[PDB]
Amino acid sequence: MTIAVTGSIATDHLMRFPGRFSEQLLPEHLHKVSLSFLVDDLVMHRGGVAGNMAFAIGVLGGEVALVGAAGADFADYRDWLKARGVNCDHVLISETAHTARFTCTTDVDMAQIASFYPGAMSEARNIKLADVVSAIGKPELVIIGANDPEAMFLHTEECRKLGLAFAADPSQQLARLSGEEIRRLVNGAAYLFTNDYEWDLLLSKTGWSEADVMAQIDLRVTTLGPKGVDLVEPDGTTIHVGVVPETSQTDPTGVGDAFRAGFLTGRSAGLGLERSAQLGSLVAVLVLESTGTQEWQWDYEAAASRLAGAYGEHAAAEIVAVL
Amino acid sequence: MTIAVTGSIATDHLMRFPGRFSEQLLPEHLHKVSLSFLVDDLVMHRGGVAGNMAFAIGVLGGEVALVGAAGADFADYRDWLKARGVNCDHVLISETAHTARFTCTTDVDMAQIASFYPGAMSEARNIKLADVVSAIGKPELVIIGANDPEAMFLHTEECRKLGLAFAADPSQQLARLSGEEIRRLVNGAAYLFTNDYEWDLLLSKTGWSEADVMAQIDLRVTTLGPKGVDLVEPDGTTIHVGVVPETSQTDPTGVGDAFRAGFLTGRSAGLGLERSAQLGSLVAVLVLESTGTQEWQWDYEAAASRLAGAYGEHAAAEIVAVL
Ligand SMILES: Nc1ncnc2c1ncn2[C@@H]1O[C@H](COP(=O)(O)OP(=O)(O)OP(O)(O)=S)[C@@H](O)[C@H]1O
Ligand SMILES: Nc1ncnc2c1ncn2[C@@H]1O[C@H](COP(=O)(O)OP(=O)(O)OP(O)(O)=S)[C@@H](O)[C@H]1O
Ligand code: NA
Ligand code: NA
Repeated sequence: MTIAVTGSIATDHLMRFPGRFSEQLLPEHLHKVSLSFLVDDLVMHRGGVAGNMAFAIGVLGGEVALVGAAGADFADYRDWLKARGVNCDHVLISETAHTARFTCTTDVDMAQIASFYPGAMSEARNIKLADVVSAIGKPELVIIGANDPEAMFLHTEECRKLGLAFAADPSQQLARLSGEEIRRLVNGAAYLFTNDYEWDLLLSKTGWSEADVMAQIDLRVTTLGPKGVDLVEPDGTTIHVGVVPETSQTDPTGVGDAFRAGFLTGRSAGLGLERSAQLGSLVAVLVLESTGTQEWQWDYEAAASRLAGAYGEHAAAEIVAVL
Repeated sequence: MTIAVTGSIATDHLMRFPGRFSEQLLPEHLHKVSLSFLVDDLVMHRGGVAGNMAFAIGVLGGEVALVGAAGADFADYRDWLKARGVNCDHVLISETAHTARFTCTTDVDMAQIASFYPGAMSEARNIKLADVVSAIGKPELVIIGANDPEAMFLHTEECRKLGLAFAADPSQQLARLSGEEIRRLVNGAAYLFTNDYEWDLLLSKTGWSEADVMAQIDLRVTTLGPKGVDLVEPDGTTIHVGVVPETSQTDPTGVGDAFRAGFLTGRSAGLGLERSAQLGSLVAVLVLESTGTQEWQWDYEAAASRLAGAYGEHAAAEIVAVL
């Protein structure tokens, strides 16, 4: 039943400046700035695409192993994930580098100053999926999430060699990879996940037609924001599922990851394509409506009720029957 | 024998950008910047003036209690200090705020973008020194380090009420406090510590003469950078001690704190003024020569040797006799 989730593990450190950055950005000092901002809030969110996906699968009660690279400062995050049933045995802990980190300071005018530190993520290229197989047997599915790029290639190649089904889930790496690199991530995938902007980017960079892609994969999953999700099979069957209506948009971060987790959890639990997309749509809206990416709650009763509103009582009952 | 060290507890998170900030600071977007820097190094240093001083006193084998406010993220820092003999029982742990943090990103041209987050430091005003006294009896000395400003006043006032000797150690808060506020921190001090710029600032903001200050305190300690330290008593005795010559200046951060720790450790161990200043000068140079503020080692043999080079074998023997 085990899904192995590969990809980035990171935290976001968000700081608020009550002033305006522009007050310190006069031309006299742009050649060598020395900016200092007294900030009045610091929020830390657990993230990375693999952390987000593993967290969600765990919360939903799926069998899941997180496979990525982090630093010694990962310990409290490990305990957090382990509390939700995530197997973290195969998280590579760097001896020298800290866990990847996004830091962002935002002022009162919503100007931002941001950095990204890859840290230990770069060591994901040293993880061998064979070591996972030795400990837990062959995963039912390996998710190839956004990561150290070399690690994405090596993991995908190892999946093919070892006969492991994989999901191509390159998300924000599509912009950075060459057309050939993207083809190499997609050939033979059990699933391809993207949003609709990324789907178009994929076709233009690779030079593939849609038919060429569908000759390579078992299922295309293309998210459409508020317009739902398209699922396309290589036989020409298409399924479209609408969203669960939201009651707020407190933070859109992590929504794609959440969709994927819910969908794949549904598939692993034996649900059909429509029902799995419905489940993914619920998890996605819970993440949309909450701060950060792993700060949402899972309430069986509220899930059943909300699913029934969006998709009818019959569909809701079919879905919660497996949770 | 117990020194209670009040003041800031913080960490420094330092990130390196291999590029130039100026490349993203064209006039077209200064009104609402969205800067993004891919950084390639992150170094975290344990600090705060009270943390630095307590660490040093502990390493030297003194009896010391750290009294300041931090967040739940203080745990690994607690264990670090406890390993060196620091009593952390009276560190107030915030339920909502993180430990104070300085974050700084530096580019290849040594331009910097920095923030300071006070966090839990602001809750130091809720610490009661009476609670320390109840647990450990009256400290021999309470250091009033740079801190939440209200906490500095409240701690000093509590010392007078409770009959506890205190060291006025306002350092970088002198620039921010009013002349009256500074007088209120200094009246009745057993010790006043500053550097020489701060000594002049103190006299000009307060309107005191040197004689007026010396009528208020038992000892003035004024550090002079590479020119050593002056110690002045209210009877008109003055002692000047030169530095221990350095072999590098890898990082000047934390040097004042280190001097204070070594000096006060010497005083608590029964050393005279000259010898205590000699000990403080050694600890100061060890911190000057090391990255960060608590990343230096303590080697009894190398200390004796280095002290003898600077001050002669007799003085070196008198000093290490108490370590
Ligand atoms: N406004 C919305 N209301 C309800 N559901 C939504 C909304 N936006 C997105 N979703 C659900 O979230 C899924 C993924 O959203 P997308 O916006 O296509 O993902 P994405 O671009 O990868 O988002 P990020 O970058 O992870 S926030 C959709 O297929 C929907 O099921
Ligand atoms: N270049 C040096 N060589 C040897 N010892 C030094 C040197 N600079 C400082 N010291 C010692 O460090 C003590 C304190 O240094 P100062 O520079 O006066 O302190 P400060 O201005 O509080 O420094 P910071 O801000 O804590 S780095 C001096 O009294 C010396 O004993
Ligand atoms: Na969110
Ligand atoms: Na230093």
